[PDB]
Amino acid sequence: NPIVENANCPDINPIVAEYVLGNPTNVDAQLLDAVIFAFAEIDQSGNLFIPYPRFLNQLLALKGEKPSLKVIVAIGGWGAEGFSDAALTPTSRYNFARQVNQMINEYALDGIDIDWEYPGSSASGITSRPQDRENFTLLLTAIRDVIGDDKWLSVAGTGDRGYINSSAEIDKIAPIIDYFNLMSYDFTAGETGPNGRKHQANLFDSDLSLPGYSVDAMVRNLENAGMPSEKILLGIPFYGRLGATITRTYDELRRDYINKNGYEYRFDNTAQVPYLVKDGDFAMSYDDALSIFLKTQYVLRNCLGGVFSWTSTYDQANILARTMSIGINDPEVLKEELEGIYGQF
Amino acid sequence: NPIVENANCPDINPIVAEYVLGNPTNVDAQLLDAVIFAFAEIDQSGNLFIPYPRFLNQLLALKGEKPSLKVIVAIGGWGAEGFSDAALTPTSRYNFARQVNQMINEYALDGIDIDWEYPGSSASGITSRPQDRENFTLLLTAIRDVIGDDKWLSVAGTGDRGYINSSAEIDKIAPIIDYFNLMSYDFTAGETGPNGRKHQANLFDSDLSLPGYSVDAMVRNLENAGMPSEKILLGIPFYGRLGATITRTYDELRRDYINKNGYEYRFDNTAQVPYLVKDGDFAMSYDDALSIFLKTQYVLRNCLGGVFSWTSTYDQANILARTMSIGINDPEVLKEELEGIYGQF
Repeated sequence: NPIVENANCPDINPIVAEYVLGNPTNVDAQLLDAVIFAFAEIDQSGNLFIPYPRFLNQLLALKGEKPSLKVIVAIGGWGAEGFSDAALTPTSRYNFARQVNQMINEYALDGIDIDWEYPGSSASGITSRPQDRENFTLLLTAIRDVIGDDKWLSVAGTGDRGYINSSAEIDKIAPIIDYFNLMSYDFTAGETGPNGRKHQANLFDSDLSLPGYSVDAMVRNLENAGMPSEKILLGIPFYGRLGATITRTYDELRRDYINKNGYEYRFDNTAQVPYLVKDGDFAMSYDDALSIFLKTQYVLRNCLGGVFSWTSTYDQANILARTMSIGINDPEVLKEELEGIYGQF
Repeated sequence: NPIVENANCPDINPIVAEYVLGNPTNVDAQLLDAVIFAFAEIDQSGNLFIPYPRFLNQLLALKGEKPSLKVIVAIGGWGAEGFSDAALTPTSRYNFARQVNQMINEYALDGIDIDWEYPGSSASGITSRPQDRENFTLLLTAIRDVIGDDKWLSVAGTGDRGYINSSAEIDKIAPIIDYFNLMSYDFTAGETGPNGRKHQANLFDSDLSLPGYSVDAMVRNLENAGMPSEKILLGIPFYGRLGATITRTYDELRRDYINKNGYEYRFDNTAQVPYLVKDGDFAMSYDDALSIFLKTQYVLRNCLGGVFSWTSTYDQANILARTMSIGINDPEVLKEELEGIYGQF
């Protein structure tokens, strides 16, 4: 299975990056080719500022022990006003670019990321204009003209149809930027009720994703609209979402959602049985629904007389009993059940 | 994958059973072809008695709504003394058999299960004699002679080498009994320290099982010593074990070990992403180590520029970050990691 450097990408050295929103203390430079400080903002006058500069200086200091680390500033983010005005004229565009190059020289940044969410749309509550889409290309042109070719320029966007037709000229911005930071998450950020309880970052389509929205379709949409594959960065959320309403950090799922009293679920795929670890060590051996499906398979493939448990009294809700009975009597039904529980490669 | 009634077993109608130790209230007759009441015991005089008859009468009453349910009594169990004496002479053997047939007529049982643990061995603290092994066959012969062919007779045993050579004449008892109840569990019941922290019921061998002990090797050992496959019942534990010291009921793992605040882990194998359910409903969408391995695969197979997360601040321990960095830089190492976590069919 595992692909190590595809034999048609001898050139293409794919990079790892994180957006760093807030205190950067727990960033590990050793894992990352690049860090993207979030965020710089635009004030009433169209002037760039950093709300929390100490975080950016702290993050810049990681170049002490890893001088090859790339430090980028992202301007904007959801609800961040100013871009439609900045993009509108040759003057606003020259002024914005000049301030980008000033912030790059001032902080010795490796370059800049633009997070307009989104040109042509007032979904986030910001100003939009029909001309935003063509204007975006001229803004990026104005930034690239000033900062030069030797600095990172990137754009955060989606791969959905609306974005390709109404927000950006993918084929025009492609040769200007170094990367398109595909925000392949938050698929359910605008949904409540039934359509809220779907996947936010499904890699492919299924029953539990929004019709249309999938990572793969966003990568293909961007590729066919003229974005080279090598310039696409695939975005992964380190949070959980359930519709527009609720989000949780991985840290908050790690504490209130997944691992019971620190006991971690493990599987021996040789042995074909589940087990538990806690504090490095092997901690429990039992049978669950999968190892009972596999044992009941063995019964049927090997012409055995049947199966039995020790003992009903240990399984008062008849959860294992059901699995064991279905395993023998209707193994198709139990396989369907476990297709919706056990992660396959 | 899923086998439904192997095309070389048109005859062989494989059965589901449970041992019922203690209060039988939560037995579901609808799941089971047979229930095995545990236990009857042998007193100082060699006389059969039931320590808790009300449980057996309660269990017998399940034949009201399911008259085809088979109700069996198991005599013995771990540490249960008397069998070596009962097996020793033509008199003890006739006397034991007579009392078995009496208990079968008295309770209208469908038959009997013999749980001598184990002939020829004093491991459990019981009496053994070298002659136990040949004597076992004559005891079973004496029971079958009295109860007739129309009653269930079964023997609880293991498939290990010691049991085949020193406890039972598999080829001699085979034609006497209806079933051999393979106790394919407790592999670690006699181990502490390093060799304690292995699997108790591994279906095949691995790094985490005792050298020798596996369900498959016990089924093959019994088959090659002359036990027909159709008479073997495969035993599954509804408890967890860690060496000789600690055991937990499935109910006790369900409460103190596996499902955090009732939140259940589910996987969309189409979508290729994890999610959580609670109270019927879809409850959380996120990315874990598997969906990050799969996303980083997509990056490498599809010649993308790299990957990025939103945001390091949500993953303060760098657990997702590591997975994402290894996913791109050493995908072999991360696959090995997940082979020891994710249950494959």
